[PDB]
Amino acid sequence: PINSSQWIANGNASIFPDKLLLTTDDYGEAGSVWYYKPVNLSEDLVVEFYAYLGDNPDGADGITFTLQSLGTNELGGTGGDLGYGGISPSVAVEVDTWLNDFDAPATTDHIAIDVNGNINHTYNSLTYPTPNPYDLGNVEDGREHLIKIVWNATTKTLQVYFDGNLSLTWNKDITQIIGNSAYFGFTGGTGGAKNLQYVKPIYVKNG
Ligand SMILES: [Ca+2]
Ligand SMILES: [Mn+2]
Repeated sequence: PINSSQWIANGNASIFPDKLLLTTDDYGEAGSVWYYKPVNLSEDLVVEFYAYLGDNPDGADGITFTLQSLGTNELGGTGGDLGYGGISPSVAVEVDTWLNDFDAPATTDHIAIDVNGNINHTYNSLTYPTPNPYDLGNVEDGREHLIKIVWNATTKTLQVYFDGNLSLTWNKDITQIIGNSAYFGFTGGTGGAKNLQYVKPIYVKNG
Protein backbone atom coordinates (compact mmCIF):
# COMPACT_ATOMS: atom_id res chain seq x y z
CA PRO A 1 0.00 0.00 0.00
CA ILE A 2 3.06 2.36 0.18
CA ASN A 3 4.58 3.15 -3.22
CA SER A 4 8.30 3.17 -2.42
CA SER A 5 9.01 5.36 -5.53
CA GLN A 6 7.11 8.26 -3.82
CA TRP A 7 9.25 8.35 -0.62
CA ILE A 8 12.91 9.14 0.06
CA ALA A 9 14.45 7.61 3.25
CA ASN A 10 17.51 9.10 5.02
CA GLY A 11 19.63 7.91 7.96
CA ASN A 12 18.22 4.98 9.96
CA ALA A 13 14.74 5.21 8.28
CA SER A 14 13.43 2.55 5.86
CA ILE A 15 10.44 2.29 3.52
CA PHE A 16 8.35 -0.88 4.09
CA PRO A 17 5.37 -2.10 1.99
CA ASP A 18 2.87 -0.86 4.67
CA LYS A 19 4.79 1.62 6.89
CA LEU A 20 7.56 4.25 6.98
CA LEU A 21 10.01 3.04 9.63
CA LEU A 22 11.73 6.05 11.28
CA THR A 23 13.90 4.27 13.92
CA THR A 24 14.47 0.67 14.98
CA ASP A 25 14.60 -0.18 18.73
CA ASP A 26 18.36 0.71 18.89
CA TYR A 27 20.37 3.67 20.31
CA GLY A 28 21.62 6.89 18.67
CA GLU A 29 19.37 6.90 15.57
CA ALA A 30 18.03 9.62 13.27
CA GLY A 31 15.73 8.86 10.36
CA SER A 32 13.65 10.90 7.93
CA VAL A 33 11.27 10.00 5.08
CA TRP A 34 10.11 12.68 2.66
CA TYR A 35 7.35 12.54 0.08
CA TYR A 36 8.73 13.04 -3.41
CA LYS A 37 6.41 15.91 -4.53
CA PRO A 38 6.01 19.21 -2.69
CA VAL A 39 2.66 20.60 -1.56
CA ASN A 40 1.20 24.02 -2.34
CA LEU A 41 0.61 25.85 0.98
CA SER A 42 -1.43 28.61 -0.82
CA GLU A 43 -4.05 25.80 -0.70
CA ASP A 44 -5.38 23.90 2.37
CA LEU A 45 -3.50 20.79 3.53
CA VAL A 46 -4.93 17.86 5.53
CA VAL A 47 -2.62 14.99 6.55
CA GLU A 48 -3.80 11.95 8.53
CA PHE A 49 -1.48 9.16 9.65
CA TYR A 50 -1.06 6.51 12.32
CA ALA A 51 1.98 6.92 14.60
CA TYR A 52 3.72 4.16 16.60
CA LEU A 53 5.96 5.47 19.40
CA GLY A 54 7.13 2.13 20.89
CA ASP A 55 6.19 -0.26 23.71
CA ASN A 56 8.68 1.05 26.34
CA PRO A 57 7.42 4.01 28.48
CA ASP A 58 11.05 4.62 29.56
CA GLY A 59 12.17 4.82 25.89
CA ALA A 60 12.80 7.79 23.58
CA ASP A 61 12.86 10.09 21.69
CA GLY A 62 9.84 10.70 19.39
CA ILE A 63 8.85 11.61 15.87
CA THR A 64 7.74 14.56 13.77
CA PHE A 65 5.53 15.39 10.85
CA THR A 66 7.56 18.17 9.14
CA LEU A 67 6.92 20.69 6.36
CA GLN A 68 10.25 22.05 5.01
CA SER A 69 11.34 23.83 1.81
CA LEU A 70 14.85 22.30 1.28
CA GLY A 71 14.27 18.89 -0.25
CA THR A 72 14.34 15.17 0.10
CA ASN A 73 17.90 14.64 1.54
CA GLU A 74 17.29 16.51 4.84
CA LEU A 75 17.98 14.78 8.16
CA GLY A 76 18.06 16.49 11.56
CA GLY A 77 19.77 15.46 14.76
CA THR A 78 19.67 12.21 16.75
CA GLY A 79 18.19 11.83 20.22
CA GLY A 80 16.03 14.74 21.47
CA ASP A 81 16.40 16.41 18.02
CA LEU A 82 13.86 13.70 16.84
CA GLY A 83 15.51 13.48 13.38
CA TYR A 84 14.24 17.07 12.88
CA GLY A 85 16.40 19.48 14.88
CA GLY A 86 18.48 21.75 12.61
CA ILE A 87 16.13 21.55 9.56
CA SER A 88 15.13 25.04 8.35
CA PRO A 89 13.06 26.58 7.03
CA SER A 90 10.45 24.29 8.55
CA VAL A 91 7.36 23.80 10.73
CA ALA A 92 7.03 20.52 12.62
CA VAL A 93 4.47 18.78 14.78
CA GLU A 94 6.43 16.62 17.23
CA VAL A 95 5.25 13.64 19.28
CA ASP A 96 7.98 13.75 21.93
CA THR A 97 8.43 10.70 24.23
CA TRP A 98 11.44 11.79 26.40
CA LEU A 99 11.56 14.85 28.65
CA ASN A 100 14.72 16.87 27.95
CA ASP A 101 15.57 19.94 30.09
CA PHE A 102 14.55 22.08 27.02
CA ASP A 103 11.08 20.39 26.93
CA ALA A 104 9.64 22.57 29.76
CA PRO A 105 6.77 23.19 30.26
CA ALA A 106 5.88 19.68 29.07
CA THR A 107 5.58 17.07 31.85
CA THR A 108 4.68 13.82 29.93
CA ASP A 109 4.94 12.51 26.37
CA HIS A 110 3.71 15.55 24.44
CA ILE A 111 2.66 17.05 21.13
CA ALA A 112 4.09 20.46 20.12
CA ILE A 113 4.67 22.82 17.16
CA ASP A 114 8.36 23.54 16.42
CA VAL A 115 9.77 26.11 13.99
CA ASN A 116 12.94 26.26 11.87
CA GLY A 117 14.59 23.22 13.53
CA ASN A 118 14.30 24.52 17.12
CA ILE A 119 13.07 21.85 19.64
CA ASN A 120 13.20 24.13 22.82
CA HIS A 121 9.57 24.93 23.72
CA THR A 122 10.29 28.10 25.82
CA TYR A 123 12.58 29.61 23.12
CA ASN A 124 9.92 28.94 20.38
CA SER A 125 7.08 30.41 22.59
CA LEU A 126 9.35 33.53 23.15
CA THR A 127 10.46 33.92 19.47
CA TYR A 128 7.68 32.95 16.99
CA PRO A 129 5.54 32.46 19.13
CA THR A 130 4.43 28.78 19.26
CA PRO A 131 1.82 27.29 21.62
CA ASN A 132 2.79 25.46 24.83
CA PRO A 133 3.35 21.72 24.40
CA TYR A 134 0.25 19.58 25.10
CA ASP A 135 0.75 16.65 27.48
CA LEU A 136 -0.71 13.31 26.16
CA GLY A 137 0.36 11.12 29.09
CA ASN A 138 2.16 7.93 28.01
CA VAL A 139 1.86 7.16 24.27
CA GLU A 140 4.63 4.49 24.30
CA ASP A 141 1.84 1.93 24.83
CA GLY A 142 2.52 -0.45 21.84
CA ARG A 143 -0.58 1.00 20.03
CA GLU A 144 -0.94 3.02 16.80
CA HIS A 145 -2.29 6.55 17.37
CA LEU A 146 -4.28 8.57 14.80
CA ILE A 147 -2.87 12.07 14.08
CA LYS A 148 -4.58 14.64 11.86
CA ILE A 149 -2.94 17.95 10.85
CA VAL A 150 -5.06 20.70 9.24
CA TRP A 151 -3.55 23.77 7.52
CA ASN A 152 -6.13 26.33 6.37
CA ALA A 153 -4.61 28.70 3.78
CA THR A 154 -7.51 31.22 4.14
CA THR A 155 -7.47 31.70 7.97
CA LYS A 156 -3.69 30.93 8.23
CA THR A 157 -4.26 28.37 11.00
CA LEU A 158 -2.90 24.94 11.97
CA GLN A 159 -4.89 22.34 14.00
CA VAL A 160 -3.50 19.07 15.42
CA TYR A 161 -5.73 16.16 16.50
CA PHE A 162 -4.43 13.15 18.48
CA ASP A 163 -6.67 10.01 18.75
CA GLY A 164 -9.60 12.20 17.58
CA ASN A 165 -9.07 14.94 20.21
CA LEU A 166 -8.14 18.53 19.22
CA SER A 167 -4.79 18.99 20.99
CA LEU A 168 -3.11 22.13 19.49
CA THR A 169 -4.12 25.07 17.36
CA TRP A 170 -2.07 27.95 15.98
CA ASN A 171 -2.82 31.15 14.03
CA LYS A 172 0.57 31.85 12.37
CA ASP A 173 0.82 32.02 8.56
CA ILE A 174 3.33 29.14 8.10
CA THR A 175 3.92 30.34 4.46
CA GLN A 176 5.70 33.43 5.99
CA ILE A 177 8.11 30.90 7.67
CA ILE A 178 8.73 28.31 4.93
CA GLY A 179 7.31 29.79 1.68
CA ASN A 180 4.32 28.76 -0.40
CA SER A 181 5.76 25.34 -1.41
CA ALA A 182 7.12 22.64 0.92
CA TYR A 183 8.09 19.03 1.09
CA PHE A 184 6.27 17.02 3.77
CA GLY A 185 7.43 13.95 5.62
CA PHE A 186 8.31 12.34 8.93
CA THR A 187 11.35 12.14 11.16
CA GLY A 188 12.34 10.21 14.26
CA GLY A 189 15.22 9.94 16.70
CA THR A 190 16.62 7.77 19.48
CA GLY A 191 19.48 8.57 21.83
CA GLY A 192 20.55 7.01 25.14
CA ALA A 193 16.97 5.70 25.32
CA LYS A 194 15.16 4.06 22.41
CA ASN A 195 11.98 2.71 20.81
CA LEU A 196 10.76 1.28 17.49
CA GLN A 197 9.05 4.28 15.79
CA TYR A 198 7.04 4.30 12.54
CA VAL A 199 4.15 5.97 10.71
CA LYS A 200 1.43 4.77 8.36
CA PRO A 201 0.21 7.63 6.16
CA ILE A 202 -3.59 7.31 5.53
CA TYR A 203 -4.65 10.48 3.62
CA VAL A 204 -3.02 13.68 2.23
CA LYS A 205 -5.30 16.26 0.59
CA ASN A 206 -3.87 19.53 -0.81
CA GLY A 207 -6.71 21.81 -2.07
CA1 LIG B 1 12.29 15.42 24.14
MN1 LIG C 1 9.49 18.41 23.06
